[PDB]
Amino acid sequence: TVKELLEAGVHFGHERKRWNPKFARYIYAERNGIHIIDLQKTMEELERTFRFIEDLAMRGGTILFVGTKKQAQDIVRMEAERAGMPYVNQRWLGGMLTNFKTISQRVHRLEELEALFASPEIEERPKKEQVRLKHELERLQKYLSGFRLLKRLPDAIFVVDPTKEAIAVREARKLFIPVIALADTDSDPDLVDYIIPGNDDAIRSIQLILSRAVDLIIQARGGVVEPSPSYALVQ
RNA sequence: CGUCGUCAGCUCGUGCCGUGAGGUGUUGGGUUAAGUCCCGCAACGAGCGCAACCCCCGCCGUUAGUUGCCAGCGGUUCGG
Ligand SMILES: [K+]
Ligand SMILES: [K+]
Ligand SMILES: [Mg+2]
Ligand SMILES: [Mg+2]
Ligand SMILES: [Mg+2]
Ligand SMILES: [Mg+2]
Ligand SMILES: [Mg+2]
Ligand SMILES: [Mg+2]
Ligand SMILES: [Mg+2]
Ligand SMILES: [Mg+2]
Ligand SMILES: [Mg+2]
Ligand SMILES: [Mg+2]
Ligand SMILES: [Mg+2]
Repeated sequence: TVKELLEAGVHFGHERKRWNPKFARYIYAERNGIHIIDLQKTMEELERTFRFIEDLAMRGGTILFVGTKKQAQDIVRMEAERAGMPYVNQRWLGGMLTNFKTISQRVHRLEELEALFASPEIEERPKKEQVRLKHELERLQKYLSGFRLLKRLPDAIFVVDPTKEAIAVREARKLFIPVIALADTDSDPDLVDYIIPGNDDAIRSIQLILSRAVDLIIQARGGVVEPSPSYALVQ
C-alpha cells in the first residue's frame, strides 16, 4: 500500500515488437527500442484494482492465482500458500473452470489416494499398485497442488501473464468471473477486468505486486501478517 | 461359427473449436508384443479391447505313503 516510489523495475516492458496496440494507452514512451509503462496510469489502475481486491477479500471471497511463466512459479506457489486463496502452478489444465466437476472428481481421487496411503491398506495389493498409485499421487500433487482448495468456482482469478495464461482468461470470461491480471505490453487489456500494467518477466515486479496484494488480502480480513518470505527467492 | 485378426484398435461422458457434417481427446516426441508406459498438449476422465486374474510345463517347500529305493540293514525261490 506504499508502493508509490518503490516501483523499481516494473516500468520495463517488452521490446518494440511482440506488443499489442491496445496497450498503447498504458505506455509512457519508448527508450532504446523498449516500451516503458506509464508510471501514472499504473497507480491510477492500481487504486481501482486493489480497491476491488479489498472489497472481495473483506467479504470472504476466493481468488485463484494462475502463474506458469517459469518466472513466477516459485512466487505464486507461496503467495497463495499464504491466505487460503488457491493457485495453479505447473500448467493450466483445459477445463479447470468450465469442466470444473471433472477436475473436482480428479481432486476426489487425489484425496482418496491420500487416504489410502494414510490407512494400513498400503501393503495389500502388492508393490505393482504401490508404485502405480505412488506415481499417480505424485503427479496429482504436482498438478493439483493449490487447485485442491477450490470447493466451488472461484469469485475471481489473478493472472501473471494473460497472454501466456490466455486459456484461463477465456474460461473466466465464459463464466462471468472477474479477471485480475498483471498485464504487460504483449497482452490485450480489454479482456482484463482489473488491469495491473506492470512487468511479467522480471522477478522483482511479480514479487512486489503479489506480495503487496496478498498483504492487502490479509489486511482486509484483519491480522496483518509478517512480510512474505519470497525475497530469498531472488537467488 | 468362420473371417479380416491376438490385428492395436473402436468409442463414450463432460469441456473446448466449427454455421454445420465433424474435430479435439485417440495427434505429437520417446518406448513397447500392444491406444504398453513416459513426456508434452484444450483437454480431463471413462468403457469395450491390450495386459493381468485361470490352466499346463519349468525350481523348491509343506502335508500324505497299496507308487517308489541293499538310498538302509536282515531274509532272498536274489523278481522291491
Ligand atoms: K469461420
Ligand atoms: K505417439
Ligand atoms: Mg496382442
Ligand atoms: Mg466430445
Ligand atoms: Mg471450418
Ligand atoms: Mg458450437
Ligand atoms: Mg467425438
Ligand atoms: Mg477421433
Ligand atoms: Mg487426429
Ligand atoms: Mg490403455
Ligand atoms: Mg494427450
Ligand atoms: Mg491303489
Ligand atoms: Mg501309494
